[PDB]
Amino acid sequence: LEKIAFLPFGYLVDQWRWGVFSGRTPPSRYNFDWWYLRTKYQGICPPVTRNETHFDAGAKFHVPN
Amino acid sequence: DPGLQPGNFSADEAGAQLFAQSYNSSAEQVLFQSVAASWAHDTNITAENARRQEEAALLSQEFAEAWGQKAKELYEPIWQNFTDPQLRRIIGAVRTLGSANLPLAKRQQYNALLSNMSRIYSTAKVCLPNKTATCWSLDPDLTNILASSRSYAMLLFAWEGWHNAAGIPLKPLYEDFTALSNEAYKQDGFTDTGAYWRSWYNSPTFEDDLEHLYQQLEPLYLNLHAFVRRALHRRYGDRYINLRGPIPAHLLGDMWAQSWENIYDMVVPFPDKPNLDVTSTMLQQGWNATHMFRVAEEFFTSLELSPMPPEFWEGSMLEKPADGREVVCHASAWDFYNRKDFRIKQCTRVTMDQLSTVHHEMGHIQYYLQYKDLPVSLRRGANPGFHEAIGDVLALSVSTPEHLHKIGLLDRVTNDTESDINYLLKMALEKIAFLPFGYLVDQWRWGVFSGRTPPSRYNFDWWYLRTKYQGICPPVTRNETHFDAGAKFHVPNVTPYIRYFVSFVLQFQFHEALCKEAGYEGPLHQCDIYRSTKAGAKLRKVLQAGSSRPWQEVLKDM
Amino acid sequence: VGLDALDAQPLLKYFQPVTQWLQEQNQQNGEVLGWPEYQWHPPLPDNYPEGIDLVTDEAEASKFVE
Ligand SMILES: *[C@@H]1O[C@H](CO)[C@@H](O[C@@H]2O[C@H](CO)[C@@H](O[C@@H]3O[C@H](CO)[C@@H](O)[C@H](O)[C@@H]3O)[C@H](O)[C@H]2NC(C)=O)[C@H](O)[C@H]1NC(C)=O
Ligand SMILES: *[C@@H]1O[C@H](CO)[C@@H](O[C@@H]2O[C@H](CO)[C@@H](O[C@@H]3O[C@H](CO)[C@@H](O)[C@H](O)[C@@H]3O)[C@H](O)[C@H]2NC(C)=O)[C@H](O)[C@H]1NC(C)=O
Ligand SMILES: *[C@@H]1O[C@H](CO)[C@@H](O[C@@H]2O[C@H](CO)[C@@H](O)[C@H](O)[C@H]2NC(C)=O)[C@H](O)[C@H]1NC(C)=O
Ligand SMILES: *[C@@H]1O[C@H](CO)[C@@H](O[C@@H]2O[C@H](CO)[C@@H](O)[C@H](O)[C@H]2NC(C)=O)[C@H](O)[C@H]1NC(C)=O
Ligand SMILES: *[C@@H]1O[C@H](CO)[C@@H](O[C@@H]2O[C@H](CO)[C@@H](O)[C@H](O)[C@H]2NC(C)=O)[C@H](O)[C@H]1NC(C)=O
Ligand SMILES: *[C@@H]1O[C@H](CO)[C@@H](O[C@@H]2O[C@H](CO)[C@@H](O)[C@H](O)[C@H]2NC(C)=O)[C@H](O)[C@H]1NC(C)=O
Ligand SMILES: *[C@@H]1O[C@H](CO)[C@@H](O)[C@H](O)[C@H]1NC(C)=O
Repeated sequence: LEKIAFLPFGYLVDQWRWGVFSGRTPPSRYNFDWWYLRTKYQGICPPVTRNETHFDAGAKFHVPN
Repeated sequence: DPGLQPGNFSADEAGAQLFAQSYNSSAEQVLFQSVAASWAHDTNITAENARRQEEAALLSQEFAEAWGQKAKELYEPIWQNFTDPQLRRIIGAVRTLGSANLPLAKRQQYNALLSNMSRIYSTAKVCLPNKTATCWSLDPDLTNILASSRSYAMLLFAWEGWHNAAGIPLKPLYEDFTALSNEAYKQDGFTDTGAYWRSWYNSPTFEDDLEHLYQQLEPLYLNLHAFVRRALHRRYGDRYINLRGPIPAHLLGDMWAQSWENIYDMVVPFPDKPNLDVTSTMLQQGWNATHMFRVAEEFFTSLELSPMPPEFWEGSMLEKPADGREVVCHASAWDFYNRKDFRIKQCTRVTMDQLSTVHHEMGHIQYYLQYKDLPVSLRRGANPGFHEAIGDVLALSVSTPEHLHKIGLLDRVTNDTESDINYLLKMALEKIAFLPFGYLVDQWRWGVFSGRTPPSRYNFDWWYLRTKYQGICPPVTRNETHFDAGAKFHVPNVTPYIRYFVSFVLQFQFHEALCKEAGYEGPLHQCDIYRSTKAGAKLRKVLQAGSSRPWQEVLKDM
Repeated sequence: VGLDALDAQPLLKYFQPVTQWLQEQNQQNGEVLGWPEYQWHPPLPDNYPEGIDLVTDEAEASKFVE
């Protein structure tokens, strides 16, 4: 529960960042692609309704820094 | 059959040429019988010509697999090394067995599964809760109900019922079919079936080029989507349509939201002036039900094109079926082949849509006519989208009001900016709203084949792609029990769908190139190619080579 | 290690008994692996924005009742 629970997040975060850098994710599918990856790999659904005003990838420390 | 049994050929270049000539000498007859039995299937005119098609299809399959087995067992280094295009094309075409690489039991299961999927798609019905003696089918009940009824509840009921009925019983069959096809085409040599489908286009960077192409076309679809969403919000209110989010994928046009033509009723830019949709002028001029094909032929002849052989006017029916349970209506033009002749088989009406379709199919016949000198394997025209692009550029040139006025169907040209905007938006509700589709469908199918979409992520990836590219939300909450990709006709019946996207992109490029060549440097709406022999010569020159050279070279030429 | 690229085999061999126990427990409980109904979203709590400071702990409830 410490490590197996982490593996999808490690597979997920840099995949999203690769998509953003490669241009497949314009600055209008940031949250959409992020939460698609979160639901696809980690089985995690957002508690509140998140839309494109939000940037729920900068919450992680490694994205801004 | 001794004719169906390959002879002897060497690894020498003369041996490869002998193989090519023998393939001509056999496949010509084989395709003759196949296409004759194919014509025999006019919605079971005699109910036995259908099984004649089935037997001739088997007859062709056995010959094709025998020739391909011979080529595989004899012509590996020739495929690997030889450099001129025609022989490489012939050898690559004969090398691919397709589904002929599986064992007997597996191949029989594959064919049974294909027929299973096609049948379960065809006889899928929607029944009302009261279980009335009648139940809706996709054609002509469900499509008419979805394209006519402006009731949210009825539209949603029809959409959800059809999607459930045609998708839920189609999941395990599609999973097994994907496994079988992947095995067969991995034995063929490609990494997957999707790689095989992309290999027709001969481009290592096909996916990247397609993504860049769609990124270029994004703002047009964005503006059109916003405009149609505003109109739908005004019509259906605010509770059911969000002015920021997507629009439900039943409130517009067809069942799959590919074309938005039926929305044009409530989204017209300028309704004060009548649109140019007239049929009384055609009847007042006393046109035949067949003289539309003749005026299309004379239009082709004007710019020295399509020397139509007389056998069409004696062996090709261009009319509705007067007698016999022939075809109701389709959009195909089966060729007599023979190395001699072809045929048109369509429906005739009085509307302008029928005339445009007639011009499109005459353009297809023109495409068939030009590459006859090429070998049997070089019959397909380069890029699989070239056929539709060439047959649709002429229709684009024809549907213009200036064409109709200069050919007598219209009294005078209607030179108004409001009319031009009306016609442009009318034609932009099917030639733009479909652009995210096709790309979407084939991206989903590539993902499913390649393994990035396991059988537990069909609907998830499908609806992610639908909301991402097209941008339409499901009105009813779906899940992994449903199979919403199977509601489309082209998913159970295995047929690539990116050809339509590529052809829609290519026809405007051809139109612009011809217009610039024709010497009319103005707006691209009223740009008919009538009475321009140089444009006809250029189109003939491009049309001469069918798959003889890679499509990129032909595009650079044009 | 003796292998060129990465492998999940040592990790799988590492978590073998816990994986077996998890599989048997899931089979016993009658659960479904994975997450169908992917577009499921939990509802907002009743009076969410100003109803956060309410204790809902089972041990606290039992202690208070006793
Ligand atoms: C592909 O296969 C077909 C069928 O075998 C070949 O078509 C045949 O080609 C020959 C010449 O190689 C044609 O004969 C010629 O026809 C006219 C008659 O006016 C004339 O040019 C010559 O006097 C000669 O007789 C023949 O008509 C034609 N069709 C049939 C049914 O046999 C074709 O050549 C093959 N293509 C290649 C590239 O090998
Ligand atoms: C998909 O294709 C398969 C064949 O690969 C179809 O299997 C069919 O299964 C039915 C029963 O489910 C068979 O009907 C037979 O009828 C009599 C009843 O006395 C008897 O011969 C057998 O016990 C059997 O029940 C049928 O023969 C069999 N094959 C075919 C070609 O229909 C399957 O039905 C197809 N899928 C769907 C959804 O229809
Ligand atoms: C196509 O049109 C021609 C006339 O352009 C048809 O000839 C028919 O003959 C009469 C003679 O008076 C003409 O006036 C009519 O217009 C024609 N009758 C029709 C169209 O019913 C010719 O038969 C037509 N070709 C067909 C039907 O294959
Ligand atoms: C339909 O109207 C447009 C204007 O909306 C015409 O545009 C012509 O443009 C050329 C240059 O490209 C000018 O020389 C003409 O004077 C314009 N004509 C006008 C303003 O009447 C367009 O050509 C018209 N179409 C046809 C077939 O005449
Ligand atoms: C996916 O959603 C559908 C639609 O709500 C569910 O299908 C219903 O399931 C319930 C509970 O088993 C049945 O009582 C209904 O008859 C079903 N309705 C239809 C139209 O099929 C389905 O159970 C959901 N699947 C999963 C895995 O959660
Ligand atoms: C939840 O309710 C159950 C009964 O449905 C409680 O079980 C018993 O609760 C009583 C007090 O009501 C205790 O004295 C017993 O010891 C409990 N039984 C057992 C077998 O432990 C249970 O304590 C309640 N739990 C919570 C967390 O509130
Ligand atoms: C040529 O191949 C054929 C295949 O049908 C075979 O029957 C024949 O014996 C072979 N001839 C020679 C000389 O190898």
